[PDB]
Amino acid sequence: AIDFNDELRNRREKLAALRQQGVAFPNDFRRDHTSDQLHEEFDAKDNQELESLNIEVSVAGRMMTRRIMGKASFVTLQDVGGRIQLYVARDSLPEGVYNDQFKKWDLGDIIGARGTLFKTQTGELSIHCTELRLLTKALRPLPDQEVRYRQRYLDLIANDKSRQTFVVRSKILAAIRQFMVARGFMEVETPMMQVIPGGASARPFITHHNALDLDMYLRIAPELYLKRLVVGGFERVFEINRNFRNEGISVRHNPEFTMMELYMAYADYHDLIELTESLFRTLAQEVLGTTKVTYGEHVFDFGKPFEKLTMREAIKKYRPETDMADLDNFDAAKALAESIGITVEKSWGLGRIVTEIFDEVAEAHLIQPTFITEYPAEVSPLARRNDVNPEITDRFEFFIGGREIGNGFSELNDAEDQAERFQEQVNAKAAGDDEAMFYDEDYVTALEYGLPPTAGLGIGIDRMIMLFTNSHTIRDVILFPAMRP
Amino acid sequence: AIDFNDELRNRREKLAALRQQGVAFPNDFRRDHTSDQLHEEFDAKDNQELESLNIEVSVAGRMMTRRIMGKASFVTLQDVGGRIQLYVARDSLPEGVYNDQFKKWDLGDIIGARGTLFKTQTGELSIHCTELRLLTKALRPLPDQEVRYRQRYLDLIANDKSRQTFVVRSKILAAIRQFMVARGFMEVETPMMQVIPGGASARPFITHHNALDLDMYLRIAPELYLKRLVVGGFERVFEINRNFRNEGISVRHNPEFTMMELYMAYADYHDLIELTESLFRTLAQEVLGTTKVTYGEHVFDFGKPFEKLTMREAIKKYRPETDMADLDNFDAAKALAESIGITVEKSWGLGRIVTEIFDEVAEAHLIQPTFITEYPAEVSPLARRNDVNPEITDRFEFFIGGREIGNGFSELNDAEDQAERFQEQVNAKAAGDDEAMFYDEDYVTALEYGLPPTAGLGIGIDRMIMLFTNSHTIRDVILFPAMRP
Ligand SMILES: Nc1ncnc2c1ncn2[C@@H]1O[C@H](COP(=O)(O)OP(=O)(O)CP(=O)(O)O)[C@@H](O)[C@H]1O
Ligand SMILES: Nc1ncnc2c1ncn2[C@@H]1O[C@H](COP(=O)(O)OP(=O)(O)CP(=O)(O)O)[C@@H](O)[C@H]1O
Ligand SMILES: N[C@@H](CCCC[NH3+])C(=O)O
Ligand SMILES: N[C@@H](CCCC[NH3+])C(=O)O
Ligand SMILES: [Mg+2]
Ligand SMILES: [Mg+2]
Ligand SMILES: [Mg+2]
Ligand SMILES: [Mg+2]
Ligand SMILES: [Mg+2]
Ligand SMILES: [Mg+2]
Repeated sequence: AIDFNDELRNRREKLAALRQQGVAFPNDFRRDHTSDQLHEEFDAKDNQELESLNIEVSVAGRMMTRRIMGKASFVTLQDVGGRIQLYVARDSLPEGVYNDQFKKWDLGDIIGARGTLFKTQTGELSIHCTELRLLTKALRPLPDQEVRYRQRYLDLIANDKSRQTFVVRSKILAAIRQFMVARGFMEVETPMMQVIPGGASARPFITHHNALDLDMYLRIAPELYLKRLVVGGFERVFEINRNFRNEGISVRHNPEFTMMELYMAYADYHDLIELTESLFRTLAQEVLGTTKVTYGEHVFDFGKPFEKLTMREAIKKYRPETDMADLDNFDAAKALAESIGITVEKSWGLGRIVTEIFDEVAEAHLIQPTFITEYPAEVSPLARRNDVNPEITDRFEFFIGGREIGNGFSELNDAEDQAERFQEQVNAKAAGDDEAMFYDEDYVTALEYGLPPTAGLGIGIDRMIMLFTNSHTIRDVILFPAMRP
Repeated sequence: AIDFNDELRNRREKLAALRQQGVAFPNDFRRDHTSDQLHEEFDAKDNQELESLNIEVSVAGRMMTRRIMGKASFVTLQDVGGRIQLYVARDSLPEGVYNDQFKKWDLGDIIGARGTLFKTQTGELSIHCTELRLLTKALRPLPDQEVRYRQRYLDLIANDKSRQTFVVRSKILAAIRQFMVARGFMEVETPMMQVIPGGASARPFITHHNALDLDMYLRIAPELYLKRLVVGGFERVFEINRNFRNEGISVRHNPEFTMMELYMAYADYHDLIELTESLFRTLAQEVLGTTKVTYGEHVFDFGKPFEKLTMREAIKKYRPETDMADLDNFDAAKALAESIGITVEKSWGLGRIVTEIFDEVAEAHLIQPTFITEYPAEVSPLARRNDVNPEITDRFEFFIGGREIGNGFSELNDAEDQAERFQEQVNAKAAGDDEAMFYDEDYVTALEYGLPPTAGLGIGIDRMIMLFTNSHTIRDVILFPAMRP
């Protein structure tokens, strides 16, 4: 209770004492090894070996634990690579350091140590310190679950599992780039500020550029710009960056999230299906050591093909009582839709209602890797029409763990059709659809110059990271998730 | 004049004819080679060799040029890797293709070809087509300088030099990551939407999050979040992403630009100076093949140390007539400042005026790689104070080609000092400084838990790319620069 305030008072008083002595906050100590390096290299050597090698190293980190036993102590130092034990002895350090300094320090304090490696009777790798310094005084003692999000640094200091989650996220992004580049893809960068937002359907964030007295939009998707690059000649491009959607927070929704969009000319959605399967198998194998991944109560085998269902087969499979003929009739579909809780807006058509039904009915049950094809043209304004049935498109979305992970399709490279579809989106917007697309004249012009047959894929990176770190809330894979006021 | 509209009419009419025949826009052709691959591998083989090897390949791209000579033609195909010549002959292709299809195509059209490699009497690598298809009909013929920016796809189709500029940008970013990772740095991702913007001084873009009825800011810098990660334990992190500043457009300013911020604990600004020099020498050598880089009328040798000057030495060197004692006196400095065109605001102090003078006086003359040290504390609220003189900080900025490229310093890990400095920024904001920092309580708290001595660096990526692609306007290295309405 009050013992905490005594901790705050004592650390502050110790700091004041540091200031009277000299520079309380130096920046002079330099280390040459991190704990993980020392371990990877010397964990297999016995004390006899280490005695002869007589390796002196320098490390620095946070004092996590400390057991003072008179003239000698044991300290656990935590750094970027993990933890390493220090053997701090009064007679090994310069006169007075052990008693006048070391013993006056506190857990949480950042310290630097230089000394010889050896192993304790316990067999643990440790450093016999010949030099020890206080680099940074911690004014606060070492540390619902929203606290972990409101002060991620504390979450990272305290929980090894949180740290590993984020290190795996980095390993995954690096592996994705290596994977993409090995396939001749080039990473580009398009605008995050757009005069005309597009490439998806969502409520956007609006801002104002003072210099140009112009209203701008945070991008909801880089699609329209990436395909312009394909027209220009960069036939294998990809971008990995944020998208911003003015929607609410959820266990699978952050208003700003990371997405990877890729485009490859002379390919169709089938080529995206193989690329996607190959990417997951690679990430699992390369990052987790195996293709069988445990996620909650399930196990995904990324060494096996994903399941493939059409949107209608998915509705029928997860709501078997459904009279499928209902979906081929607006009045019947509207009724079906509303009967399950969907508020059918007046701008919606058959294809939109069916997609909404699929979302409500099947989405959550797609636990094992699954591709859902045959997305209606009405909800896919930028996708290539199906050769046989124009009302559906060469589009698919894939799901894992009951969540939408990606969205990919054979791109629409028919400028006249693109214009019409943009017009329909504009009519819809005028009819109430506040998420409908804006008409983009320049995009249509780019298409008029000629876009090669192309296939594009969009994968939610945050959601994909959940599946590889066994996280069940997107907030567990985003360092600083959007917090409610 | 009207011949252009005849081109538009003719392509549109040819398309209509395509639609009557079947699917005007197929997505079925697949290639197995890009021009650069064919060249890298077969440019050194003579026709006798290629005759025996009898290599059949498949390519696809834009028809750039075409010379029809009766029953045979020569075509130049442009793809992601460059150009390759095709030898299209009536008797090599299936009956009627050459005459009924090929000859009716137009430049700009996207085509696919399959055939055997060989070399022309000219010695150029070419493909003897056995199959040729029209993949995408171009409805528009092949293509101030703002047009290149308003329709970058045309700029990319037309100019090989623009394409190479962007390919080098990608090569550079990839090399930076490889460089950072080899040094144990981990790439993270912090928020682009912030409730309290900070980490720099600039007018920010403001937006509104509907769900939380909250006003948000596009980030001007990721600094405050990256250092929180250092407190948490990620001692070697970096981020490469956009920053948004609500300022005007210039030859060195885009309202949204790419920046790389890196932080390494147990290091000071000197370590950043070596890292910076090492990074440029590496990029030049690895990406351009040499450390001597030509930029306009100059040559930068990245194999040689950068120049180092204090902010005051730079002012004296580029305005020798200046009585330096003036800079140590507010009234005299204000006068000096105003006499050279600087409007001194009422919230400014000596350190701010001096920095402004440096900007006006020396900045533009720093052509060769130069580090400018001793930035005043007043304009560096997050930098470590100088041990000897508290009024200046362990901060530097480096310039090349007369432009600021980077900004780095020994981080301020003194929470009490950080709070005071934030308070001063708040007073300044209240005194008119619309670019002053916001007070961030949580950031100070993070510091209270303890930030290790650290060094952080911020490099403007767009500006750095200019120096490596001989570009003299930032708009030449950003695929889609901010265009005036
Ligand atoms: N708010 C958000 N937070 C995180 N990822 C998101 C997101 N909104 C969309 N995504 C991701 O972007 C991908 C492509 O965007 P899309 O337009 O398909 O989103 P969506 O609205 O269908 C996702 P959901 O169906 O879960 O609401 C999604 O498959 C998902 O991976
Ligand atoms: N509008 C802009 N466009 C492009 N790069 C920019 C930029 N504003 C700043 N930068 C880059 O970010 C770096 C760090 O930000 P900083 O706060 O130092 O900018 P600044 O305002 O000093 C740049 P200048 O002095 O050219 O106006 C700069 O050194 C520069 O490389
Ligand atoms: N832009 C899409 C992802 C890529 C679609 C394929 N071209 C989205 O945000 O859903
Ligand atoms: N945040 C700084 C760059 C890094 C400064 C070093 N900590 C800027 O925008 O200028
Ligand atoms: Mg959504
Ligand atoms: Mg969805
Ligand atoms: Mg979707
Ligand atoms: Mg500026
Ligand atoms: Mg400046
Ligand atoms: Mg600056």
